[PDB]
Amino acid sequence: SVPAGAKCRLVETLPENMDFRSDHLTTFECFNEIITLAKKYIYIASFCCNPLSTTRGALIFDKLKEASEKGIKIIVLLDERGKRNLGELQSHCPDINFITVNIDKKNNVGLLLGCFWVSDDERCYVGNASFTGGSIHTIKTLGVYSDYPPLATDLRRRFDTFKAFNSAKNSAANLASAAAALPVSTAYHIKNPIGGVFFTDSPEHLLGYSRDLDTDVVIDKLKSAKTSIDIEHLAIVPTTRVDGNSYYWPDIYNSIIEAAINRGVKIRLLVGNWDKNDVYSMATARSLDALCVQNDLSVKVFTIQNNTKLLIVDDEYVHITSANFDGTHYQNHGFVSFNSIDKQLVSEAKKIFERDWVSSHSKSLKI
Amino acid sequence: SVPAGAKCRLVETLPENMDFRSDHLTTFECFNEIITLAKKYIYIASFCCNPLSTTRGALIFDKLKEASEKGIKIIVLLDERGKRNLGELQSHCPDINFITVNIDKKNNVGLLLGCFWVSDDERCYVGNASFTGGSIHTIKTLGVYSDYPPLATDLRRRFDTFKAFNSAKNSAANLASAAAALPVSTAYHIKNPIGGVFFTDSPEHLLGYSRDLDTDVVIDKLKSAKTSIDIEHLAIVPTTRVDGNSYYWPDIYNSIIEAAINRGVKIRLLVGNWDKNDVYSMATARSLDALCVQNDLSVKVFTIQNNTKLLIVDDEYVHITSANFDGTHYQNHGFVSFNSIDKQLVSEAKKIFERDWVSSHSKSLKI
Ligand SMILES: Cc1cc(C(=O)NNC(=O)c2ccncc2)ccc1Cl
Repeated sequence: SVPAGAKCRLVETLPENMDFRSDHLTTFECFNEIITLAKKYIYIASFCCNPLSTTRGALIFDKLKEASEKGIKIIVLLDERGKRNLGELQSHCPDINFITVNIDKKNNVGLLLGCFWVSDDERCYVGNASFTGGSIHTIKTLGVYSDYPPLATDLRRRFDTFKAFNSAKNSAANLASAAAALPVSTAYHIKNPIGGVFFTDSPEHLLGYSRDLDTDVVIDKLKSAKTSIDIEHLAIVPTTRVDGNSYYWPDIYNSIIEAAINRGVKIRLLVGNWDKNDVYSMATARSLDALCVQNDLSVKVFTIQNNTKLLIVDDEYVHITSANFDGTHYQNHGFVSFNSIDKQLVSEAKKIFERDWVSSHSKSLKI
Repeated sequence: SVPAGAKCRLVETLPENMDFRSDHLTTFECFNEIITLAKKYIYIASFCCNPLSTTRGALIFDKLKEASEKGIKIIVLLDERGKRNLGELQSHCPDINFITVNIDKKNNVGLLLGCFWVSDDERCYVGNASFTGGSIHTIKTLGVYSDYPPLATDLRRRFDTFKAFNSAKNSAANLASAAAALPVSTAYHIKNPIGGVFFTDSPEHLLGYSRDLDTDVVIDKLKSAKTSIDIEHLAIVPTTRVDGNSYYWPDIYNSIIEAAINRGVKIRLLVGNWDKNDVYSMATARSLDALCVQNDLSVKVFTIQNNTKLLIVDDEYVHITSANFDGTHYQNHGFVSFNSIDKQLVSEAKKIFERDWVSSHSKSLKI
């Protein structure tokens, strides 16, 4: 028999200067446990790589260095735009294989936002705590850890898909025929979850035929809401800025508004503060300001460094990712997202969101 | 050979108290010409019917009374909600057959917004000038008249489709089998226009299999814009209020924003003023206010009674209707809409929109 929740437990980074308290696992302890119990390999994937920025990050980097010295195959995937600290990394860990990934060389827009660890096809972590010192010590982060071998292997498959886009030599990022020969596989999705847990993936041109797009899954879970929608992301402006041009993408925006006005769903949005000079952010703010007073909608803003990307639907579905709900991310960036329906795990996630909502760092929206 | 523009000419109602001037045909003269040249029948369809409110409307009603007395079959279709003045109408014209229409008895939401005349399968008018004294004398209106027999017959087919929904006795508004036996036909659509002119129809459950939905046509013409979008409607709030519940429908709203931000289309919106107590209208206003200053978008408001529903795309497509661009109308109401691509007719429509844009009644948007 399979376990309920797939042996998944919540992990988060709560700095000392912040009032966030919980009995759950910390990202520091999580990475320590992943490295200690490692016997075959440790695969890590994120955007940037700079663990030495804080103390705990340096400690994790030292433990990983010891693991690589003992014979463990360490492979670290980071986007080619986080290539600044690369010369700093290889100088400290010559046995760790660092690989620059460019998942989109057609237009140079897609970015690698894996932000997950997998070890021995037995242990795994997935969240918004990248392999940096801030995401481990000073930046509040959220994610999930599991010692369930099948889930860890299904995440290792995503790591395999992402590794093939290395820049050096012909690979899936250079040749079309070699990229077409990528066994893009998945063992569990929304049509066949394991222990009430599955992985969604992004972007669309990297799914193959089996994997499920995170965009469609999130939009469906938002359109199928009946009771409550609780979102803690950075910002939900329907317009991003790619290069020097504004890009309009209101899919999640309009789905949430459809939930709020037509279906009257109690929605609470905890987002990061915005620049007063950005007219798009101010337009979004004053648009939601007239909707909070008309329908059952609440909005709070935070100013702290928080990478948390949490979605909770009807106290029955939970969705934790490393990408933010916007156009650029769900249209070009490549990432993996944890989705669960286990009532216990969703209840713990609801507890975390309730703690964050009434936190002192969550001031009410004022315009 | 077929004529260019399908013998169509612009018709409009410009009151004396307003500064609108044009050499085009007036709605009063248009109805006079339709009634005078009538030899077989005169079919009229609108929402409400109250011509005696003004002088010119009473004159048109008297001419129609004379036509009915001479033996012309006069049938007037009005929605069952405009049934107040019914006893006033039949008392003055006993020979005119007035019919109450309820196109939606399932939920009692759909309303008859035909707003067109057809005579002898030879002459026809279609616009936003209903069969009322205001739409002929005191309310600025817009529409098109044509003495082209095929176009008039294709509009008479729409009149036939709408007539079958009479309330008294079993008909297309009472029985399902009798409604299924409605020869819902059309001779021209966007895939086979005549002289660069075609009719779009609404709602979706009244199209059959041949007619084209006005919603899809308008959304496609807005998404396929490259140069300019000029809209003169009442309001473009993505939220209406049906009964005592708000209904969110941002399809046209989001298509226009997609045209403005992503494609940078120069868009000028001439809409009617809104209530300061309506939070949805204020939200829409302050949303567009931050977009006019960022992209090439301009907004002006008018306070006069104007039923004009004009859309102009790239100085190549023109769309004149009686319904307003919103959710309730294009989701439940039943109407017919004129669409043309003839460069001469679209140029005249652009002239009319330019005259209205710089008019004194068009004050710049201020918040
Ligand atoms: C491009 C953009 C578009 C919007 C937008 O679409 N605002 N519109 C409403 O918020 C609304 C108004 C009335 N009814 C329902 C919703 C907001 C911000 C931004 Cl940057």
